[PDB]
Amino acid sequence: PDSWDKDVYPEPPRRTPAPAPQTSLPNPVTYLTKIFDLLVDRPVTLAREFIEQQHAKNRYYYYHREFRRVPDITECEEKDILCMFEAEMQWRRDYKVDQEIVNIIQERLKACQQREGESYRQNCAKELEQFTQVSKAFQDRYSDLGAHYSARKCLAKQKQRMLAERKAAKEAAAA
Amino acid sequence: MNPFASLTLTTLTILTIPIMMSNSNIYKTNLYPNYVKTTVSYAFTLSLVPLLMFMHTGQEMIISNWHWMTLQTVELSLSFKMDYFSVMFIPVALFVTWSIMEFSMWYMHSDPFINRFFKYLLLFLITMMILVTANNLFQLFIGWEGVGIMSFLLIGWWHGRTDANTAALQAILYNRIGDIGFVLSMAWFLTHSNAWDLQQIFMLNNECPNMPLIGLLLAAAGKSAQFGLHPWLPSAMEGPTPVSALLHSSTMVVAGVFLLIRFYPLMETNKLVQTMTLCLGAITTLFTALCAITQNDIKKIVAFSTSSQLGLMMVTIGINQPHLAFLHICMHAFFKAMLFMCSGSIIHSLNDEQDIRKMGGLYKAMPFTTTALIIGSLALTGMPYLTGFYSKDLIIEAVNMSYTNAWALLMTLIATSLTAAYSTRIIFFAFLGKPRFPPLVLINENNPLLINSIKRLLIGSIFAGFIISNNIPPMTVPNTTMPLYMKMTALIVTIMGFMLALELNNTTYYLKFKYPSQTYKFSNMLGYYPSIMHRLPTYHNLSMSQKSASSLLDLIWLETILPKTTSFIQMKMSIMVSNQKGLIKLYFLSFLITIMISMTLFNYHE
Amino acid sequence: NVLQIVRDHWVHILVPVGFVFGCYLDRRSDEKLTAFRNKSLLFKRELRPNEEVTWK
Amino acid sequence: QQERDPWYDWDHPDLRLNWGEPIHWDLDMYIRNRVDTSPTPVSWNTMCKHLF
Amino acid sequence: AFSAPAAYLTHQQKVLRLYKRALRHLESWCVHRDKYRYFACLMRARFDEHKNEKDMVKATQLLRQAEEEFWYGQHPQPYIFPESPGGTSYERYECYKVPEWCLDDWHPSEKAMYPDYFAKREQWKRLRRESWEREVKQLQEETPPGGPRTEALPPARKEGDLPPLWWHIVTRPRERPM
Amino acid sequence: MLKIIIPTTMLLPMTWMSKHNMIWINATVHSLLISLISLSLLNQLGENSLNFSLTFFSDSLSAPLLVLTTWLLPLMLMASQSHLSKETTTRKKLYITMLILLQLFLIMTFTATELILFYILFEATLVPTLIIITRWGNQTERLNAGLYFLFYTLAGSLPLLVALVYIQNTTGSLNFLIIHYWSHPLSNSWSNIFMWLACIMAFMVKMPLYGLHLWLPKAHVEAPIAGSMVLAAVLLKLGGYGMMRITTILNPLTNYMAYPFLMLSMWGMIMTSSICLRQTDLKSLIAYSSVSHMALVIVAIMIQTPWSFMGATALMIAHGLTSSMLFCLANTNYERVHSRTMILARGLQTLLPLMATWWLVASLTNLALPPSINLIGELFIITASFSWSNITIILMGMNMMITALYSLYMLITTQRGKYTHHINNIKPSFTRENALMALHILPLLLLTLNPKMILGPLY
Amino acid sequence: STFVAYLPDYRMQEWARREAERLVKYREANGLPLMESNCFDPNKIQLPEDED
Ligand SMILES: CCCCCCCCCCCCCCCCCC(=O)OC[C@H](COP(=O)([O-])OCC(O)COP(=O)([O-])OC[C@@H](COC(=O)CCCCCCCCCCCCCCCCC)OC(=O)CCCCCCCCCCCCCCCCC)OC(=O)CCCCCCCCCCCCCCCCC
Ligand SMILES: CCCCCCCCCCCCCCCCC[C@@H](O)O[C@H](CO[C@H](O)CCCCCCCCCCCCCCC)COP(=O)(O)OCC[N+](C)(C)C
Ligand SMILES: CCCCCCCCCCCCCCCCC[C@@H](O)O[C@H](CO[C@H](O)CCCCCCCCCCCCCCC)COP(=O)(O)OCC[N+](C)(C)C
Ligand SMILES: CCCCCCCC/C=C/CCCCCCCC(=O)OC[C@H](COP(=O)(O)OCCN)OC(=O)CCCCCCC/C=C/CCCCCCCC
Ligand SMILES: CCCCCCCC/C=C\CCCCCCCC(=O)O[C@H](COC(=O)CCCCCCC/C=C/CCCCCCCC)COP(=O)(O)OCCN
Repeated sequence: PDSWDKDVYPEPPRRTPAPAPQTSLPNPVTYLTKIFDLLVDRPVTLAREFIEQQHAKNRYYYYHREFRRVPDITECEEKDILCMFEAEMQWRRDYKVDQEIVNIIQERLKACQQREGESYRQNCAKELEQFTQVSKAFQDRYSDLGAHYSARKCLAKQKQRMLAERKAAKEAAAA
Repeated sequence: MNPFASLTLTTLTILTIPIMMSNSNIYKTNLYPNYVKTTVSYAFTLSLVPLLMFMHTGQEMIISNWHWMTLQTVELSLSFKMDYFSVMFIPVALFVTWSIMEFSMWYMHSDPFINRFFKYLLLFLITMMILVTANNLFQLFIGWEGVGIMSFLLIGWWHGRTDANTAALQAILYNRIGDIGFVLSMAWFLTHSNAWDLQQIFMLNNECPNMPLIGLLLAAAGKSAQFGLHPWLPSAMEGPTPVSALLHSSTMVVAGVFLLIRFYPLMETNKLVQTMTLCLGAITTLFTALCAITQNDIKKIVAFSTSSQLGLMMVTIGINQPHLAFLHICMHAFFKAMLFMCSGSIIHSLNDEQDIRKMGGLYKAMPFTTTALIIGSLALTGMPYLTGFYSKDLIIEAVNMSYTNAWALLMTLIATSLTAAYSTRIIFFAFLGKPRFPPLVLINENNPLLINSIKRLLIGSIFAGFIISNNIPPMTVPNTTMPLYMKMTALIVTIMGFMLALELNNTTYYLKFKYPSQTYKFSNMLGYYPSIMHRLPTYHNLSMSQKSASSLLDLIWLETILPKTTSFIQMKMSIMVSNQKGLIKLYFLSFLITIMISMTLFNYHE
Repeated sequence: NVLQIVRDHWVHILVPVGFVFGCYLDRRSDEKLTAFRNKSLLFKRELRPNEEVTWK
Repeated sequence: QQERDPWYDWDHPDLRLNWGEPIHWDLDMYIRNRVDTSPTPVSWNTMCKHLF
Repeated sequence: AFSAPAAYLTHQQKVLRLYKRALRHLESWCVHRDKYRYFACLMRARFDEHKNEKDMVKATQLLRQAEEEFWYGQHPQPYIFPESPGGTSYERYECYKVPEWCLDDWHPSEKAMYPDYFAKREQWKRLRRESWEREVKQLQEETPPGGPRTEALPPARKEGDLPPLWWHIVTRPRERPM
Repeated sequence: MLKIIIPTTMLLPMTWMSKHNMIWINATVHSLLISLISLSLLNQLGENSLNFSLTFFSDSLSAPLLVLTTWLLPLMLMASQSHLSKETTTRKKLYITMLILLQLFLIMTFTATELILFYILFEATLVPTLIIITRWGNQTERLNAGLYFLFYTLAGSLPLLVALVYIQNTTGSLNFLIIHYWSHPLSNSWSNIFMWLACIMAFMVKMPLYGLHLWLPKAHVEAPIAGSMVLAAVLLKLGGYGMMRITTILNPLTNYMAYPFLMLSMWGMIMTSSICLRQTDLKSLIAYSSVSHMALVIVAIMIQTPWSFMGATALMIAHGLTSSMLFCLANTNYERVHSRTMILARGLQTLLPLMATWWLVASLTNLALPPSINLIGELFIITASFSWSNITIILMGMNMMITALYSLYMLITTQRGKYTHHINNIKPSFTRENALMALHILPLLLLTLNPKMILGPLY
Repeated sequence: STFVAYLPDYRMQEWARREAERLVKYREANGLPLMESNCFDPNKIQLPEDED
């Protein structure tokens, strides 16, 4: 339905064929579907309608909490404990958000594989490359930090990678 | 909403209602087994409908209804896979369980704990359904261990019997040997694919390496009782006959084959693992068929038949024919359950006797049982247009027309001979000839429960092959062009087995006696595998566990090094320090020595 | 009638009173760490027209 | 314990032991739920050759 | 099972036991009744061939050779009666056997049901308590000073005496207790 | 945090002012109430810990341990009151006082912010346990067991004190927050190697590590039932908690300083699982199984991965509950027959069916049947080890097989077969024993529905 | 158990999911990469000037 955003969780237009009977024999699945409808789907719908009627009389709201952007660990001096603490909290929040992003991409990949059936190897290449890109980024950001991780160790890993890349680029410039 | 998901989940849900009522009053009455049987029958007739929906439109679904926990990037959810395999296997298992519980209502009538027996059967059914419908590896492991533990509890039903406890522990040991490989596969998949669910694993493993597939193969060999870990299935016959008919014949022992079928997209991308599976299946089926033809206990013969059929499922997996293997599972369930049911009726009629040497002429004394067993034996041997034809003969045809190991093909053919061989042995020794049982005849098969259940499985064993084969889409490319002699290979092999086994069985009427050959001794004693492997490794392991780990290290050397050395050293030093004679002469001499040292070794150093 | 039962069952108030006293002391301990109240760069806020503190 | 007489009237029938008798050092290894040393119809070191 | 064992088996007892084992294993080999009967009469004839031997040494050597022949030619899977120590139903009903002393721990509401049974059990308990001392005295009387030599027990010899050590033999639970 | 500590202290005058026939009732009721109050600490913030004050804080690691301790106290009281019926009122009050003091020291130990306070309470836990073992133990070997338990602990703990005061002198603080935020790498030097050893060996011997585990069978077998319950359930976890707290400052040295400890833990878990197969005493088997589980926990802590810490926390909680249940189950039979030999009483399922059901469930949880939290922790640790090295799976699978083997061996030996004939004093199970088993087992199964409560901070 | 089951979401998992949804929508609505290999901005990092 409209509860979740259709851009974060997209799906194809859901093309379905029309029934084209070829025999005079009656279809038992259609009769069973009608029986199931009349015996299950209508009482459930009525119960849900009553439940929604009761819910409408009591409407209240809950809000999504917004967090300001505080300075990160790069702009904290060596022994400033308060700035370090706030930067570490922000970094942990960002780590959780990145984990959830990877989770969303993985959900997309799983949905594509189930939906495409026998042609998943061809019709899920875009989801696969999206997951490859996000996985590489997440690995570069957070892998091998180990337990007792921190924003300082992430910064050290990033700086080591930057130094290696800069040395490689400089040595390629002389080639 | 689409009724498919609701019906598939309701079929699984309603099976747990008697488990919830197990604490209610109905569990204390004698109406509980009938209640459980009726619940299972209702579950079967409900599961029939999603099968019709799939047979019409090929509807498949996955339901991630409940989120359990999320570890970082990995999400664990209660998810059910409702593809062709689930929607086809659920009704067959429910049908077989319904028949077997109706049989148990008669077979286990005098058991004082019949309610507990039916509850255990229902728990096993629930765990097998969980195993079959699982979409991720954690849920499948839950079903794995649930059916394993239920098998342990049902094998040792008569817990006052030492051999039952021994067999249950043996089954647990072998299943955990396979579980080692299961856990290895799980760890590899989580570490390299970041998922336990089937969909992610398929997407991220285009070229599957050897480690996860070898782990899965080890798990399947453990669960399906292949040659390395075979002996526990024949020893599982310690349990009551319904347990052997349901768990260790047709439903639980196919779990390894089903696990390998669940991962066939990864299996078809690796040829080494396929070759290993094919070779293991071939050696298993031929070894078990060779062991079967010399056994005198009917349940042992049928259990070895089950093991040989499992080996056949492994070989048809090895030639990259997973759908054919699933079809074989579904087909074999019917007549193998029927064969155990007939054996149990025979056993109950002849005062709990299982040796075929004391089973005389029951062809006339037990007409319905004889007819059912003959039909089941013809289905097992691949008689055309029966249940066993549509799968076994296609399996032989596909094995013949594939780039396959020659030895595996030859061993499959010899096992096909031996199948008819031991079927002829069973029929000849159990139903023909003169009576050999004690004179007081208690033969009576005039009970509606037994007749109705065996009748239902007989109708299944007659028509299910045709109906199911004609009511599914083509998932395998047919072999249309083959040489005529090679088309008839299975039938020639079966007829040769029939003729030669019948000849050797007819020769025992002669008044001539000869000592057994060494090959007969090898076949009858199961190749001496339980004689050596159950005695040498166990003795060595327990002997090292006591002599070395317990006594040599913990009780002797770890004691010697840290605590006993400390105690000895402190005692010696205390004795040295405190044993003074109390004479001031010696003390003041030592005082002079100390003064001389302090003034020289210390007072000169500043 | 209540004198004797009080004298033999008065011990059942010690633990609830200890719990209440512990909560009270926890609030007092919270009262000593208000140096950065409404002072963090992440949660610094403008007071409502009638409120005196952001938390207590 | 599997080699002991099963028709004797043992004090402990399952255990196949008598009260007050000396107990083997490795009884828990030989409880007959476990390692069995009973004689076999075919000689040891002959079954090994055939199996191997 | 019921008889006190002797210090040793005589040559005659060993000979009969070997005869019975050979007959049973031959029946295992000879499935059919007529062929088994034929070969059993042949076995009986071969066994009676040395029936009247007087030299004990040659009889012992014949017994040893016969035992070797039996061991080489025994059936690897001989027929076993279901309730026999090797049968498929050997200890099947052991889990249903509950000792009689458990009935003393029953709740009085449980004993409200089945009143006559418990009255008769009280009668049996009084009988045992009133016979135990006489049983002990008789066992002390009829025993050599150097302790008993065999596991045999004497019967009752007086008017109202019961055989010593009878409670746990008479009060066996059952062979099919449930 | 005072709302938990103060009622625990109030438990002392309340039980010292109670009537001679009301001490058990009052102590059990108020211990259950305190456990209910302590259950409120499971609400964790995620990013950081709950810092109540300068002295105490709560973490996602500390909260399950605190709840386990508070829940274990009433079970200890329920198990104790049967074998202490003949005791005088003063001595029963002293026993309950020992239990309350142990609870207070444990709850303060898991929440201290600073390492010297943690060390002081972690050593203070010794005295009540020693008094319980050496005063209310049943056999004559309790004195030797207490000496082993005391000196094995202290020989490891004193170097930890020296290392802690040296570290505070060099860094200027030992507060865990400052320790974590100002962490600097440990160089490769002999001084740093010995600092690592002094910071590690105390928690090693409290686990216990294989080779330093000889005190555990003695102490756990020779202690009364409550002493064994608290030794297995809670006191073994002090080493693991200390390791998780202390390895923050030990990097990057742990990368190679952990090799001998990993080797010892894996091979010794194999050795202790094998030892359990040949054991004539029922309590020693449970003790050695505890040793194997704690060896697996040691491996998980040593490898330093988030999945490893999550699995270690889950395994600690699950092992505590399961080991306490198994010890209580053994104690019931010991009270029946007054002997610890496993083969003395056989076929107890025929006489005690519900206790046999409790035995079966405890044995199933001991072998980590899915989807119990025992297997959750074990599987997480095994996956982390596989990431560490693919060859660890051989030892993990061998340990799983042997664990299933001795668990079912114990179950079959104690419950199956035929009953011993001459033993005729096996009375029906009391309501107290069945209730104790149920109160052990039900939280275990309920934790399966919400596994994230015991997975720890790395979740 | 009821109290623990109905514990408020202080762990910020629903909040994290909503934040991730917002970030993903914003990033693929503009063609930006879903995640950067750099956790911190290279412009506020001052590496050592010379590497040789
Ligand atoms: C054109 C193509 C078409 C081909 C058509 C056919 C082709 C030729 C077929 C001929 C092949 C086998 C024929 C029958 C065999 C037995 C007949 C017989 O003579 O009986 C007497 C005797 C049976 O013993 P007994 O003393 O009479 O029994 C005592 C009482 O009677 C006990 O009585 P009881 O009451 O206990 O019960 C009796 C029971 C028990 O009877 C037994 O004891 C027999 C058990 C073993 C024999 C069963 C044969 C299966 C052999 C499979 C081996 C595969 C390779 C394994 C390699 C092992 C390596 C060590 O008998 C039965 O009920 C049924 C038994 C078997 C019947 C069905 C057999 C047919 C299947 C095999 C042929 C396949 C046909 C189609 C071909 C498919 C592919 C082209 O047999 C023997 O003494 C020898 C048997 C020969 C087995 C050889 C195994 C092959 C591999 C050997 C090793 C090779 C390597 C060299 C050594 C290593 C060097 C390093
Ligand atoms: C029963 C269980 C008890 C508990 C078990 C505790 C285990 C403690 C073992 C500690 C693990 C290793 C300790 C130190 C790591 C390396 C040790 C050494 O062998 O490595 C070499 C060291 O070289 C030499 O081997 C020096 C050590 C030789 C003297 C030590 C004696 C070892 C004999 C074994 C005695 C048993 C000890 C335990 C008693 C119970 C490395 O060469 P190098 O790179 O140059 O030196 C690195 C150090 N630097 C950086 C400061 C220079
Ligand atoms: C004997 C007779 C037996 C037969 C009778 C059996 C009857 C049926 C039995 C089967 C019942 C199956 C129940 C299946 C679960 C249904 C309810 C479940 O979904 O709720 C769970 C709730 O589980 C609890 O949250 C976790 C259990 C907490 C356990 C605490 C125990 C109390 C402490 C005791 C001491 C512990 C000591 C050790 C602690 C470390 C999961 O919650 P969640 O899906 O998320 O909630 C979604 C909606 N919310 C979030 C808004 C609530
Ligand atoms: C990969 C890791 C595991 C590999 C295997 C390592 C060896 C395992 C050693 C296990 C030792 C456990 C001993 C403790 C058990 C207690 C004693 C015991 O079980 O008794 C033996 C008991 C009784 O014997 P019965 O003959 O059935 O008695 C019936 C009439 N009385 O039977 C048993 O359970 C013994 C089981 C021993 C299994 C050991 C052999 C297993 C070898 C497997 C190798 C093949 C691998 C499979 C290859 C698959 C292809 C990929
Ligand atoms: C019950 C069994 C448990 C046994 C556990 C015992 C092992 C404890 C670990 C070693 C204990 C001593 C550690 C000392 C405290 C560390 C403080 C520290 O780091 O200071 C070092 C000092 O390092 C030392 O002096 C260590 C020397 C060792 C003294 C005692 C040796 C006894 C045996 C040691 C090996 C055994 C330890 C492990 C064995 C475990 C149990 C078998 C460097 O300081 P500086 O002098 O300032 O150097 C830098 C500026 N130049």
